[PDB]
Amino acid sequence: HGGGWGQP
Repeated sequence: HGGGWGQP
């Protein structure tokens, strides 16, 4: 995770 985008 990390916001709601590529990270998760």
